[PDB]
Amino acid sequence: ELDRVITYEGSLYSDFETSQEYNLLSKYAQDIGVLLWKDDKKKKFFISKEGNSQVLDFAKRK
Amino acid sequence: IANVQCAEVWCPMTAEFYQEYLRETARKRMLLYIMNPTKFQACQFLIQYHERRGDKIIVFSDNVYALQEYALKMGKPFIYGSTPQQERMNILQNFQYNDQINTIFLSKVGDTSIDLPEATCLIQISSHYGSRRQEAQRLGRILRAKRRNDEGFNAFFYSLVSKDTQEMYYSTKRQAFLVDQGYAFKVITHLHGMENPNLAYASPRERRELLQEVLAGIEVDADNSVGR
Amino acid sequence: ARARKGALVQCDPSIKALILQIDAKMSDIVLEELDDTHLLVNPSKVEFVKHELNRLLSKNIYN
Repeated sequence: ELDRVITYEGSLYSDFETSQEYNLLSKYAQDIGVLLWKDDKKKKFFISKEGNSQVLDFAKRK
Repeated sequence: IANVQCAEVWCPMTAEFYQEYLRETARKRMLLYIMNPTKFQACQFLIQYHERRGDKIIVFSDNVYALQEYALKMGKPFIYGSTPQQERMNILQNFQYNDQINTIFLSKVGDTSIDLPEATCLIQISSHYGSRRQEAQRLGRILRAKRRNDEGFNAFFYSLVSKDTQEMYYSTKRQAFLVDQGYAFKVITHLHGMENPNLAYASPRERRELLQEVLAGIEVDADNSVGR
Repeated sequence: ARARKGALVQCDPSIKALILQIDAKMSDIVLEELDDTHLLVNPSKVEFVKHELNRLLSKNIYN
């Protein structure tokens, strides 16, 4: 269905060195309600434009 | 007399139903927008809302496959072509006089003619090509004022529409026609407080069960009931 | 370790296929295929894609 196509602005995260780093940031993003999509097998996730700065800030504080 | 609120209730297509709706090209696809579980849930909620008010409700289905899937699941009586004269009169007399039976389902056999009973609420499960005028006539014949002279509206017409399907095209048309006929008319996209009721198809698996059944149907199952 | 801006598009498989067809024709639309129901698209092309999808689906002479 076309009526069900949804788009979102934001940022795609990738290039994680470890499963633990990927899941840490993925979990934090879910906790604060800004994670829109993820794929554990690729270690990627997509964060809303609104939430991106908080996720970056958390990453830089670890 | 009767003061009627007219509403279209726009219901999203479940993604699984929308997927098949697109892929299928024959009139069979009408069944996917008719049985769409969001539309069933809207119908179920409206029956609950109105039965709490002790309103009498007729639900019209022009499609027999749909008539039965809805009525039997909601445990309401239904009338269509092959319903015998005896059983039909039993149901109508129950609708009219038994306070425990205030919702019935009727197919295209209702208009016309046997004597359509009176009701305070008329819900049309489907919309199609192309009689805007038969709709208003049926609305007029059926709807009587709930005996609320103070109230703004004492009778209710709802037409349930599946979003992202050919059903919507019939809407700009119906709205224009009904208001031109002197009716108060609105579009409802979200029914206030459906999440406070226990409605069918809450799980994906139950929706998939219905989807399989619809896919098993044929183009004949998607034709309107014809009657002479 | 790396982040890139884009527009996430969530859609059914048949729509994903159609957007890929749009990209093949016009180029510079799809940045990444993410999964069976998700694409990363050029943010400046989102409205184009939505309009084109509407045309493809609504104006099909076999409707």
